[PDB]
Amino acid sequence: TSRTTRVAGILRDAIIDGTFRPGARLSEPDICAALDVSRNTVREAFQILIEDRLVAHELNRGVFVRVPTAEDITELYICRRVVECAGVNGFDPATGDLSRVAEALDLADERYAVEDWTGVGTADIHFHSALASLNNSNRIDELMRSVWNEARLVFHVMDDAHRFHGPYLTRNHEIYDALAAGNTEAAGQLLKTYLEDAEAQILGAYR
Repeated sequence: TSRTTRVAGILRDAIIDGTFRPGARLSEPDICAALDVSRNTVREAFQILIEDRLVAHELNRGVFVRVPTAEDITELYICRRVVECAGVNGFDPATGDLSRVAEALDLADERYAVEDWTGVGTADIHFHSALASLNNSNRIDELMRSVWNEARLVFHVMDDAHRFHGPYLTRNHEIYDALAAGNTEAAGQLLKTYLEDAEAQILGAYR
């Protein structure tokens, strides 16, 4: 379970960062050979990635990084609206902490400065995850893990990264600017039009 957890993390991080592309096959012998772990170690890591909703087993073809359908994307936006709007709308200026929201934005700004378009989508997910965490539930947090996973894959299937991300990064600052002014209600409306924009835009271009 610990050689496993660590093999699964290497693989998961490569899917997050787009090194394994949506649709790419994960080869058990190539992996086992390169990492020097056993087949079981690699098969258990695949199980973990399957539950994370990053990869899917094909019958006699092996394991492939997922490509989320239009329906998967609508399902993800319902989850994000529910949980991020709650986190924003329920935020308590007089007590809540915005530092991780702010760190995700500093990080996005940095990726953008270096033209790392992929890293900018990644940081956009950290920011929206930070807003879901404003709910202060570990449970909401563990559960949204596979939503953020799949939200990343959708961004890789897009391959429109440069043009897609910058106008959402600017709107992220505006959401964060309103929360930090203590205007959670305005923040929350800004975020709802955002999620709705983002969905309709991804669907408009989708496959």
